[PDB]
Amino acid sequence: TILPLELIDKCIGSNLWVIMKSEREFAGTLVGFNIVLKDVTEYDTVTGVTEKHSEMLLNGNGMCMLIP
Amino acid sequence: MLPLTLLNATQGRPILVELKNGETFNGHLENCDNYMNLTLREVIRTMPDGDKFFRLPECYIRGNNIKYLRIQDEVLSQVAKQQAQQRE
Amino acid sequence: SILYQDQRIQATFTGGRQITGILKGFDQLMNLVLDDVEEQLRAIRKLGLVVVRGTTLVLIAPMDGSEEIPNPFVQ
Amino acid sequence: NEFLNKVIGKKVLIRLSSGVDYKGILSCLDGYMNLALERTEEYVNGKKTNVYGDAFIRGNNVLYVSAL
Amino acid sequence: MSLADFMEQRVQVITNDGRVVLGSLKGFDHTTNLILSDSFERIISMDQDMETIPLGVYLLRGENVAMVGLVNEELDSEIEWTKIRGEAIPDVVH
Amino acid sequence: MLFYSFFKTLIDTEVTVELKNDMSIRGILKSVDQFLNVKLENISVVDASKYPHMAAVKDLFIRGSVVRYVHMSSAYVDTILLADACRRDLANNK
Amino acid sequence: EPLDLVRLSLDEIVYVKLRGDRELNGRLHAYDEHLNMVLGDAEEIVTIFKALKTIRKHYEMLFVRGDSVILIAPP
RNA sequence: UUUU
Repeated sequence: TILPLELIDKCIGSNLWVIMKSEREFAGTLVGFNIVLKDVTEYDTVTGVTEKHSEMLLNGNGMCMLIP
Repeated sequence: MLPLTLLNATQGRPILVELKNGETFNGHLENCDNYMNLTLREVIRTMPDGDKFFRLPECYIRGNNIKYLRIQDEVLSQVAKQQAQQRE
Repeated sequence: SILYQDQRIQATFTGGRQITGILKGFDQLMNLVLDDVEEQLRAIRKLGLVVVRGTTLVLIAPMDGSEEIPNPFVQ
Repeated sequence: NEFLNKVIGKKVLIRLSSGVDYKGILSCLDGYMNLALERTEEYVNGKKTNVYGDAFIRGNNVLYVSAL
Repeated sequence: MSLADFMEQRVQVITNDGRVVLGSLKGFDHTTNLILSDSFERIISMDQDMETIPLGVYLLRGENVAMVGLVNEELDSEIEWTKIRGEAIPDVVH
Repeated sequence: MLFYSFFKTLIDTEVTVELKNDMSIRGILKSVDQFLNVKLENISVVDASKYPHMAAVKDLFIRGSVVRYVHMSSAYVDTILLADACRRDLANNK
Repeated sequence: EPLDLVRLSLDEIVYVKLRGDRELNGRLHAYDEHLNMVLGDAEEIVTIFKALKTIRKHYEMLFVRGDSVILIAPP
């Protein structure tokens, strides 16, 4: 088998795509982990509005899926 | 009578589960824990508007999403009889 | 844990998201590693290899033997 | 979590899950993401709506902290 | 709990989704999970007469319980619930 | 324990509990626990014609998590002693 | 340490913003780590939906459960 | 994984 958090740990320094339970997503470079992302794009998947962030602390409570 | 005592006593029996999201699940209770997590066998899943229905051989339900469970009267009767004899 | 390895499962999340994928790993908090994931939109989109956070799961079921049925309840 | 040192004492953008934004100097942060800010401006639908001289924000509402 | 004061008596539960269910309190625990037996739901509305749905044995998860009222048998005997109209109880908003 | 203790000092006095479903219930506080679950006696729903559902309920259990406010007469609250108790609770938690 | 901000407001008037488009102005007499609070001489403003109206109420003494609190500030 |  495979361990989710070991896979995520493998993703440090690589690009990660995060899908919230709500209709919001973030895509950025995983810095560490609640997660810290660098050079992030935030997507509102209903309104379509996109916003950029240099670096951010993302609260973990609302994340649904993490995708390498 | 404790609620989890009743829930454990309905293992092996039919059960109706309604979730916060409004779906209902009809099936046989295969197992449960003190979180109220459930595993059901031979299940009918009903979507919130009663529009659509699925058959599932088995399924796992996180207890934190349960609103309520419906349990046969005989289960409650069985538990009360056993506890009132355990008193003696 | 009262609960598929390499079998295709369906999962439902609080908030409504619904996905299928092949269970390739898990841990005791019920985080999942699913491969070949497809999200059913509210039609599909393909997510590939995903880590799902167990705290957001509401439902896990196997896909094999799961089917839509007409109303089975006596009116 | 070298994010903290990089961010404590500088201007930050706080987005709540509700979508309301707060911009201000971050005094302090904790594990539940409770925040203390130093001169907060509140933005709703992107518009400045209120100015607070100091603010404690309860962390359960915080979606993210992003550096500016 | 104070709910021990209501044991083995008719009780009326208001849930977070606004539903009203009456039944005999057979047990509870420290999270407010409840067992009701001989229970039924009451749907009071403004547009139509009250509906009563039989529910049997009902295990309610405490997270979904807002209030548990002790139904006063005399007061309830004085009321004709058939001709009673009222607003839907709102959902709990956290 | 600070607010559990505070509510204990209000037992036997009249309070109004506003819930997160926008219902408000007035009654005599009879009991409170560590969760701030509360038991009220001789309740009357504030807007009773809006909510006739509790016309047969005199004693009421309210789950602490569904409370928005409790408001009470200032006559039964010593705010100098309350603030001192708060400072001693904060210090104990240091 | 964030809570130290609220420590400085003990016995001072605070503004509190709550979930559900509610706001409080009152004198902070006690709080705990959940942000449960007791305010004295409090005014509540409820905004009803651009707003349709606001409703102001006064409370001599008011316990507020902490899980409704969004933010706490000087008035 | 039920009341912060």
